[PDB]
Order: sequence, then structure tokens, then C-alpha cells
Amino acid sequence: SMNPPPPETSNPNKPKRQTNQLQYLLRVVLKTLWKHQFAWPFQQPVDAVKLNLPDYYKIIKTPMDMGTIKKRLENNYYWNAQECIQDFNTMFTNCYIYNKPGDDIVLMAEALEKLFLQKINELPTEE
Repeated sequence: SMNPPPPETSNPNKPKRQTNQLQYLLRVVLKTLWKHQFAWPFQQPVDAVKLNLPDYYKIIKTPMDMGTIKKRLENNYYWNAQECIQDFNTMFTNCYIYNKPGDDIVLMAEALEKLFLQKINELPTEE
């Protein structure tokens, strides 16, 4: 089977704004998680064809990855910071859903999620 179209990262019909939480999410949270040693499998959509994962898109109906989240931030696609947090949460739970406790990729995601949760606890108050 082919891969599905990647998640939308730009929509010309949506309104745009700048918020201090959205600015922090791109310039602090994502820039820290991206440089992490376990970030690389989450820096682009799951390429089920290249990775030979035929049942991936039969199980994962809501795919998400950091490449898409970053593109969404740079495009001002998110209005709220909650939408960006939901997407990171979707990325992690998708990994725990498809894979099993103890698999190497699940250990990688757990460590990335731990840094993410810590960086989100330091999120500034809305101005």
C-alpha cells in the first residue's frame, strides 16, 4: 500500500496570530527536542513504504510527527498552543499504540516525551 498524504501544515483560509506560548513552542520546546539523540525517527512522517510497515496506516488513523509540528509553527497554522501540545501527545501515543512496551522505539519516544513534559511545565503564562 502507498503512504497517505502528509498532515496539512498550511491552509490559506485559516487566521494567523502570534502568542508568547506559540513563540516559546517553536524557539524553545521544538528546538530542544529536535537536537535530542532520539529525535530522528520523529522528525518526519512515518514512511511506512520505506520502513516496511504494511499495517502502520491500518492502525494509525491520526499520524503526527515533529517535522509537521514544526512546519505548522513556522506557517502560523496553530491558533492556540493547546493544538501543538495535542499533536505532540498524538505523536507519542501513536508510537505506544502501534509498538509494544519495551520495544526500542517506545523507549526512544518515552525519553523524548519526558523532555517535552519538562519543557511544557516551563511554558510562560499567556501575556
